[PDB]
Amino acid sequence: EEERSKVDDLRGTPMSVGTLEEIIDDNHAIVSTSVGSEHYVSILSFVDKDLLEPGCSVLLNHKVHAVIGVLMDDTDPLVTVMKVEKAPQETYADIGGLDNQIQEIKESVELPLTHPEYYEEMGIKPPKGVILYGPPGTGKTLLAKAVANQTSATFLRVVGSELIQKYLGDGPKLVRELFRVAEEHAPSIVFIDEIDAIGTKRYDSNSGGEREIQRTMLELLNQLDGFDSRGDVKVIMATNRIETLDPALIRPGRIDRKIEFPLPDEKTKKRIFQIHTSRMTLADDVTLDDLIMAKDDLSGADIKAICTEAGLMALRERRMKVTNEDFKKSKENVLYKKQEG
Amino acid sequence: RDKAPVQPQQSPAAAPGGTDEKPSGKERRDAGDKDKEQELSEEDKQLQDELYRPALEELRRQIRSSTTSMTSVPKPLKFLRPHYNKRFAADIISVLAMTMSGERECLKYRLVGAGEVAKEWQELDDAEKVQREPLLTLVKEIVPLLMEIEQVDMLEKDIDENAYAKVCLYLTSCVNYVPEPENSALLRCALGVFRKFSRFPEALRLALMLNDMELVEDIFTSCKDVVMLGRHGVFLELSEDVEEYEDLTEIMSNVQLNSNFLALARELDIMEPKVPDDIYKTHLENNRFGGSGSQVDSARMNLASSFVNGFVNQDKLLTDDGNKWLYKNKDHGMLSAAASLGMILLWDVDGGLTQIDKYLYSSEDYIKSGALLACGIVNSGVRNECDPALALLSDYVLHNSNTMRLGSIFGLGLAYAGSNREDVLTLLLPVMGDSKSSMEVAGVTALACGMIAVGSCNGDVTSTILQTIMEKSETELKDTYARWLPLGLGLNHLGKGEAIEAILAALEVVSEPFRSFANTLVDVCAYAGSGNVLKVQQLLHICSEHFDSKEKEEDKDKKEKKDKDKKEAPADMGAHQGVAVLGIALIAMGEEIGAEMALRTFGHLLRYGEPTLRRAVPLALALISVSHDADPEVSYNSIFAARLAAMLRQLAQYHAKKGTLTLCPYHSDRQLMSQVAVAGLLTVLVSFL
Repeated sequence: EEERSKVDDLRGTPMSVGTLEEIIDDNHAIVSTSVGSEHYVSILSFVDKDLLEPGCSVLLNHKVHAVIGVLMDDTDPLVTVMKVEKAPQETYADIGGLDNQIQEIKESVELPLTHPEYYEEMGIKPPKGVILYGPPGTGKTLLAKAVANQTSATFLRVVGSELIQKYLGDGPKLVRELFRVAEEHAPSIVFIDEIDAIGTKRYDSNSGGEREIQRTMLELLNQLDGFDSRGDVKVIMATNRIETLDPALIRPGRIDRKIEFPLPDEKTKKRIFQIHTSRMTLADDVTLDDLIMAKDDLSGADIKAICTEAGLMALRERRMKVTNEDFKKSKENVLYKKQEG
Repeated sequence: RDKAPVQPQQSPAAAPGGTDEKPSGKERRDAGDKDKEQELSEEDKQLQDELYRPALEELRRQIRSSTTSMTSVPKPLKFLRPHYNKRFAADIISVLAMTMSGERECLKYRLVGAGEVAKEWQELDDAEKVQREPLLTLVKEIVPLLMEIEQVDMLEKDIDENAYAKVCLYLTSCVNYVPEPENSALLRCALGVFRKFSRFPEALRLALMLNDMELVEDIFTSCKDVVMLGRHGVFLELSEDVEEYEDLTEIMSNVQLNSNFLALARELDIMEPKVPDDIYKTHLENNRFGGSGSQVDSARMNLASSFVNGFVNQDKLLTDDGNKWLYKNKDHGMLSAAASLGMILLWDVDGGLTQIDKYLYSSEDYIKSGALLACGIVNSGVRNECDPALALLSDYVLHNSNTMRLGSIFGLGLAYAGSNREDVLTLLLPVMGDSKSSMEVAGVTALACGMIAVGSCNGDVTSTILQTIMEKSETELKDTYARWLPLGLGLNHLGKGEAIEAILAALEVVSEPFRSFANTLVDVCAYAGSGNVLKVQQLLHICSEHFDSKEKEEDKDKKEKKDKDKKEAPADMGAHQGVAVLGIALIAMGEEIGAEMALRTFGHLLRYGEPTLRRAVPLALALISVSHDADPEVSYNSIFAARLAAMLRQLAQYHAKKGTLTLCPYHSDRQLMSQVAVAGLLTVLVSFL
């Protein structure tokens, strides 16, 4: 009450922005802030003198430069790249016939957070995460698994080690914060899509050599190893080429799981196809079976995107209805897309 | 084509050019015209012109319906009397007749109060029976009983779309947004079409919202016609209130047709399959008896532990665990432990007498009175435990049998729910006329006669609770009386659909804020919950009242009111400062399955310093979850390590391990900041199987 109208004069009139640096163990905090100006603050209010911690920012008086208050300021590229939020509307009921694959990871997506008891009733402690892979280009069908995992906890998806390869290290460090800001958001989940590290070779901008890119992946696991980190952030990882990864990534984690993605079979293509054309009204002669029955070795993306070609001409005529006379004939274009392209 | 040949046709006024141009415009009316109908500014002059002038009404409603109007648009259709599966039929019928007839039904539904809109409404009903996509046509045709003949007119073939889709969205949205009186039309015409249909728990949830006595006779001749069976006896007895199993056992005491509905649908057969199968498929170990039953000693925590051990139910082992544990125990905890053998065994009718019989008529008043309390706990269909207690009850001021009156009036309140049992209430007239200084005499009087009286026929203002109003306002002493008598008052107010009893007790009762707190208790209990937000903004204003206990119960009504639309139930009560309000939200989470947002609110509510609120958190905290579960428990061990807090922790451990029967006893618990004599009745919130 009166304290608010008392210390406002000590605060007053303005107060600067400092950078919290180091402490005399007597709690006289030596700071380097522009330009390299120090101070000694043992002040009684608002602290929490400990946790403000080295390597932070402070707010200093003019006379004389005592930090009377502190903030946590981001923004920054740190928090921005993790979020927000999202939970897109797709579900794990979208992909059928592979339930054998997701019912495996079902307990892996379920047991952390939801339904935790029989983890600790067994007490065997399986919090080892997951690894993913499959042909040819997959992992958005695993995003169709990941879009379902958005029903629980919180999630971030990252792509590649690219943020390290943009320049000479720089270490892992942008991965480090992304790893330890998931501790700030713990419990959470983090996934890196299709690790290209040594799978792809050349770099954008400037990078080298192999070992610094080798070790930034080696440190990626060794930080996640870790010494000694309980933090989850249940780690989801995927690459569609099992070759290039260093095989030692499996044993520390995830040890138990790397999902095998089977290519779609005849009835799986039938199970998958109608989910798309459910919304797009087919004409009388349009049939799901015969087309995909004759066609072989398709992809869920194509069998989803084969409906888009009819979404051109029928929409060029501005028609709500698909026509198989086109959908047959237009399929040649997507057939030409796979054949010649 | 261009509008050059067809556009100056509106300029002549000769009849043949109109009577062939309008069929020519009918062929192009499949897309209306080439475009957005910019004939309007030239053909609106043609209004005053008068053979095929109803075709001119079709053109006029076509173009006015084509651009925009709210009342002049359906006027050519009500003047037209529509005459003379298609794309054009989807146009002039579906979007134009749906939106146009919708604004005519809204504008005349709010305006006048004809048969023309009834004929158009049945015609659009038939046309959307042709279109066969319900959901939107249904929710449009609610707001014009009309909906009755709509349902029996519509229901021939499709069962689960109308039933599941219509009755789901319109049951949920009808209790959610719609006021009460049309829900009766939902329930009665849904009784018609579900009376036509099978899968009878739709009609049993109609018995949940209706509370009708003809329905259970129809569903027992029909659910005996469909011979699982004891399982619908189980959720029959769970689903039913206090009235209709006694009306059911009297009219089925007359007829019964196999006597197996007298077996099932009164008592003892919801409970005969469970307890052996409870022993069979479950296998519960001993290290929580010993470990959770080891949590130290102090005749409180230890006393509570006896209760915790007692509510364990793998056999009635903690019942028969020796002696010297109840001899360490003291008076109201001796009530709790004498009733605890009731709590281990809410079955074993023959075993109940032969286990409690040692503690019956013993040397101690609390052993015998809590023993008859246990007899009231174990069952609800015996009624032969009444007379050994019933005979003794009279003491005329404050002798022994008034404590047997507390356990036996309360336990007999546990025992029966008749049409109106009157003999036990004629016993209750020398109880309130007795008026012992012990609170729970009038406490279990009001609460027990309320358990008899919950589900009354729109309540009653009868001389029972009228008598306890007048004999309540007789003595202004020990304000727990002024709190727990409006408990049973509002319990007799339960069963309402439309009761003016808040106005009646408002005229009789209101005064200085003891009886204005009675006013807010009747205001709570008379208003179970609907789309009735006017009392929620009344809640907003009188929530700011300076008397801070009508705040407690009046804001505490929220978990009764908005229990179904529970996404709005997160409120900023923690962001307020009237600490009992944080208690109110702390109640308002409660016991259901308890999502991560609720436990997230227990993140802050777990950490508080006042021992009644830190006491108040583990109770609903472990009710809402009936490591993970034990993680906040060991977190409470991190909180304290007072004695209250230890007791609260024990209660939380016990918790760890609109049916009115689960609605009463925690509002009975809402005065917890008190003596252990009050906590001698704390073990009478019997809301779990």
